Amino acid sequence: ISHGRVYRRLGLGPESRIHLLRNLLTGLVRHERIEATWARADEMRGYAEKLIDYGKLGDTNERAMRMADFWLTEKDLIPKLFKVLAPRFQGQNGNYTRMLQIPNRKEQDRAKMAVIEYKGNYLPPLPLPHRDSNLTLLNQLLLGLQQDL
Amino acid sequence: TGRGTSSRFLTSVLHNGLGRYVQQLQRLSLSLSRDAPSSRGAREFVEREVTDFARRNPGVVVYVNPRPCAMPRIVAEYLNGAVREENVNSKSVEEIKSLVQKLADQSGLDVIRIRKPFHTDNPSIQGQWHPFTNKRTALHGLRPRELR
Amino acid sequence: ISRKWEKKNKIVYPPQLPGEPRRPAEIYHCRRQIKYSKDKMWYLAKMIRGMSIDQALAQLEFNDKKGAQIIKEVLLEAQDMAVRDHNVEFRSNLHIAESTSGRGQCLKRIRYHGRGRFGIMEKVYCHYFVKLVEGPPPPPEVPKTAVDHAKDYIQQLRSRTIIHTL
Amino acid sequence: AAPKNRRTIEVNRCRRRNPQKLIKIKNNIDICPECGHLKQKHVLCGYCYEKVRQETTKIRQQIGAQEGGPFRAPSVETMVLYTGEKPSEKDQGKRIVERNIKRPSWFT
Amino acid sequence: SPTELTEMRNDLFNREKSRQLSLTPRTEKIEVKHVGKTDPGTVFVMNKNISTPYSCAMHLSEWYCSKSILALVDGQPWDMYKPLTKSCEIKFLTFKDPDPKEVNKAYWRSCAMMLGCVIERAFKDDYVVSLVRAPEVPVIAGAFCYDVTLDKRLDEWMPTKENLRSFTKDAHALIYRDLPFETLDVDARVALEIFQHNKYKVDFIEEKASQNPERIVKLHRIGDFIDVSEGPLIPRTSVCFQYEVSAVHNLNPSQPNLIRRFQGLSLPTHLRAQFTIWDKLVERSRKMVTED
Amino acid sequence: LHSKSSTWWDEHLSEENLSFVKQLVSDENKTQLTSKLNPLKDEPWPLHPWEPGSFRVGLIALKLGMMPLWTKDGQKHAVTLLQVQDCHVLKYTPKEDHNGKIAALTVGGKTVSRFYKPDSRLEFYRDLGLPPKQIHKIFHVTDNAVIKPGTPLYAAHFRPGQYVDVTAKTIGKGFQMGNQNRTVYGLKVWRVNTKHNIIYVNGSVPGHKNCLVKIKDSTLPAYKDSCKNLPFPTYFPDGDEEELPEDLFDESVWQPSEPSITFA
Amino acid sequence: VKCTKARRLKKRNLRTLWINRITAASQEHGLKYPAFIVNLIKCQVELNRKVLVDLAIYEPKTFKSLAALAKRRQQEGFAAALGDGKEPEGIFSRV
RNA sequence: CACCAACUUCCUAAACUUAAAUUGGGUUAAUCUAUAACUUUAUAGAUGCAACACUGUUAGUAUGAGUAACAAGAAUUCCAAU
Ligand SMILES: [Zn+2]
Repeated sequence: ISHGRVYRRLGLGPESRIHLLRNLLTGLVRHERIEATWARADEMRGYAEKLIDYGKLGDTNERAMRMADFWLTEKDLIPKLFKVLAPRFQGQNGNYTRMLQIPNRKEQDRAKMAVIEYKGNYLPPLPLPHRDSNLTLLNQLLLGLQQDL
Repeated sequence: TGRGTSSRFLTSVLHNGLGRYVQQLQRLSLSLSRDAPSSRGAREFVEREVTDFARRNPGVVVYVNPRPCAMPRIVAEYLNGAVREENVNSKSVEEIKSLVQKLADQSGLDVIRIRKPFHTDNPSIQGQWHPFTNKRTALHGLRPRELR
Repeated sequence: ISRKWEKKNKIVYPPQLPGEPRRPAEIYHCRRQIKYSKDKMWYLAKMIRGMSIDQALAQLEFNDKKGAQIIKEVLLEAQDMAVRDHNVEFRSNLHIAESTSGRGQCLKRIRYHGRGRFGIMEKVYCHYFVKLVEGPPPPPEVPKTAVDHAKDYIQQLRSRTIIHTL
Repeated sequence: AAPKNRRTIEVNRCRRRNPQKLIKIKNNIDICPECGHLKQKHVLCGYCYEKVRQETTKIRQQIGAQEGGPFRAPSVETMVLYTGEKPSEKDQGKRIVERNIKRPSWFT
Repeated sequence: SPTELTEMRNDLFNREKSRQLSLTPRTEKIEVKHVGKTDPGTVFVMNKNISTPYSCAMHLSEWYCSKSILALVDGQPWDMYKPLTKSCEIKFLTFKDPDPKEVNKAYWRSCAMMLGCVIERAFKDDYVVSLVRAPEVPVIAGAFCYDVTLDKRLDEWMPTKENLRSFTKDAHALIYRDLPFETLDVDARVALEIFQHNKYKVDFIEEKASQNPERIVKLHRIGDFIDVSEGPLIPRTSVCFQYEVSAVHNLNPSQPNLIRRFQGLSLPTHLRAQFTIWDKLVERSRKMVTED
Repeated sequence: LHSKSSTWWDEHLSEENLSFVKQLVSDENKTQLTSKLNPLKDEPWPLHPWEPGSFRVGLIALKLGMMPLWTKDGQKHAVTLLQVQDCHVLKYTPKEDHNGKIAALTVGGKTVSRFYKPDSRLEFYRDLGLPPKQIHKIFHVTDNAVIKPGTPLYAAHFRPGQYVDVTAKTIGKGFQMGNQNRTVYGLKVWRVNTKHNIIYVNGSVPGHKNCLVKIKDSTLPAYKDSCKNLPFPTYFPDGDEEELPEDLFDESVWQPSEPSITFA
Repeated sequence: VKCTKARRLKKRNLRTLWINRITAASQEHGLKYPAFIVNLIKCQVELNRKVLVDLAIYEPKTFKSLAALAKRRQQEGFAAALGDGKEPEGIFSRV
């Protein structure tokens, strides 16, 4: 019975979910790339995107400062969000976080693994999929159709 | 047991009796011991009745090999390839004589249940019944309900 | 204990005569002592029967069961000896002819309970048998069409012999 | 309640050999062009990811030594530089991580 | 009768094969090093003039055999089934290569050759059909074209929609039959004799012999059918998954004989197409294709 | 491996071609719909007069939602919104070949994507010249009221003041249920929007929002013959004998912008 | 034991099969089974039921002639009953 | 105006007349010894000499059943790290 549900049940309670999400968000900000279970990663992706908006809002915002302090346990990160993450994403209007599927852990539980990272980071690029080139026979056939049209 | 046992139909080796009767038994082998209570009846049989059987049936090869043997044995081979062995351990002269006579009369044909005691290559002479038999015809071969 | 599967690998055929086709290679491999249930392992064996060497290996790589990893290891060892000792030219030219698992000697222990009860503890072991035939897996069977079924039914009717009649 | 009679192997065999209970084959297997190893269509390569993950630890290890303490996350952007690469003017005012290895071909 | 031509044509193909086989005595080991991007540096000792690239794919894995359509021997395109000749560097070409233009042409040529086979056997033995040539058109054109000349008796006969469907059925049967593409390089003199009856084929053979210093010409045989090829062809007919005879266009200046250019489209099993996409491609493939 | 592989429409489509494919699908759908806009100009089947006992075809609509409605008497009545989308006749079944009692007509609406549909469904729709529809339903229609396949159907077929019957699948409640077809009878029609083809139906309709429903004339004994004063085969915008108002209202319905109702 | 029991019933079953086939054959010629047997007995014919089936299967022409004899005796039998015994025995009824 | 149906009865070959404690008589599996035999036999003399059944005793292996059942706070630069 999970019809119309918009929230995952994680941790030992709603407070634990926030704390677990809080810990995940703090770790992601520090490292900018974290590997976690797909279900948890999907839940926290929305939170990370909204956090960047709070950084964009401005340092002087009292709500952002309170929000940043609560979500980020490590206080050294608070300057980073306003001075590193927020400046980086000023051009971007969204999609700050990139989440991709990772092979399942071979730890006898076979948990679904995914990696969530902040776009524009200095970390090495992830092995992203590359779409087929237009030089392919099917694409070339479509190219001929395009020229005729 | 019949469900668990094989069966055959009536048959002849090569239509043996059509032209002339041929004896299926072709070779007899006998093993005997000089000193053995089991062979006592066989011992006397060789003395008295072996010669008579050979004269009566000179077409069967008989091998008699007295040798140190625990149990005397008789082996009979038939033309069709059937080979049968009979133990002569402690059997009397009369029993031996009857057994050999039975072996000569018997054929190599397998001894199992016969489904039919009758074999014929031309069961029908006037023709086998078929549905059209005894059905009256109509003028012009008109099929039923044909207005024509 | 019996180890006849290994002896099957020690069979030496007579020299092939000039008028004889090249004999296909047959390789028997087994692991006698595995800490795994034969019944659970059989499920893996049944599916892989008749598949190619590459296809079976590919499926095993993405399998979640522990037994599947063991099967792939067993398959790799069999393949290595096949080329090394059975003069196999092409590694890819192999298929799974047979795959089955057998029971192995176990260990017996008593299972304690917190409320004074006890149980029978067993450490299960099993054997795994596979025979590999050089060449691609045989083509799959084609189900009979309606026309084929009807022809056989007519043929069966003709083959009928009259029962208990002169 | 206990079983009224022993279950026959034939009955048991049919239950376990029913198609529903048998292991199904998978058709989503794919090849990794980068490493040439197998992968699923919805799953990423692992042989190359092994390089990426280990390289991240090596980069992170260099970062950890440079910081030298906890709660030392900089308030300024960070960049990674490999041997043979010299900082540019745009790199000014950014944390610089120096890697003894040369720039990896995959890393740009 | 056309069957008579195939019988003698097949024999000369068989005799040529035997002569080439006899030409090479014993098995000579040639060191071929793998220059392909994947698994580079592997060296196989293979039999000269016998071993084919497909054998090497078998050595490595089944994936190589399925995904390898062509081979680059010392930087030269070689057929997957063409026996190797000497120690060289070998690389495998697949349908998904970054630049499949070379691969596309081989598929383009093979499809044209297959279409030619259908035309000759599509008609009854009573009718006389002579193939002129296979025009080379870019993949961008949207259809592969084969030119054929009919007899005067067929001047007024045009295929209907059902007739076009029948041709695809014959082509589909060939794909289902999965006949490997035989490859022979033969001198012009022998090739001219094999195709002496078809004057149009005679000139095409001469052109190929003229280009190269020798008279050797590339001959490909699909079962009984034989034809010349501009370049490497597909190893087998089973590669194609979708096949269609889009349309036939009759050349206007066709007084001595009625020259028809047939339009068709084909897709390999590796590259399947959606039903809607295929329908549009077939519609776009029914237009006359000129050579530019 | 020479084995079957899983494929999707986007597997082999490049980004540049993928954008072109999306535009092409929209163009193809638009062209097909425009070609079928004029049924009367497409060799329409003979038109027959109405007689007692005739049954008209029904429509398929999407459940937009509900809103409150006020009448000139001051009473407030909640009403449900139904949208008819791309309603077209697909297949006509002869009376003998379907049921001796009456003939049947197949109508489909709510065009759907062609990417994830079987080839057989696409092949049938290609012959009909229309894009595939989400749901196929069968309507019992008398011979006199039969309409040629490919005829566009509009919400104007029904008129304000007419009672109608709606049947739809009930919402599934999971293991405990639901997901079964049910019908509600005796629902009056208050207003119809021609521009958006929206019909306002009294009462509630089974099923979730955005769910397709089947609309057909009321079968109650009282409303035995209501089609005599309505478009007998259907409403044809192609004829355009008199352009209908964008919004159709029932007499009792209090239209917006009217003076405040005083119970004098 | 089942095989031993089957020995007795097997013979009875075979006799039933022979009678059934005769009845089907006799009815085709229009003669009931009891009439055919009685007429044959009156004709001093001692064929067994098994042979009677055999003649019909492989000698239909002979069986028809046999049917005529039974029918002819039946006709004479009917005549004798109608005659009440005053009339002399029929030509085919002479014993 | 009958047929069918029981080994009742007849017929070919044979047979010579209907339950179970108990009672009379004739054989026999296996092992050892005496004396022989010599691919496993004979005549005597002996005996821990024959098990589809005691909720029997011991061992093995099933069935229930792959069922009941059981298990580690997070991230990372790493398990005597933060
Ligand atoms: Zn890789």
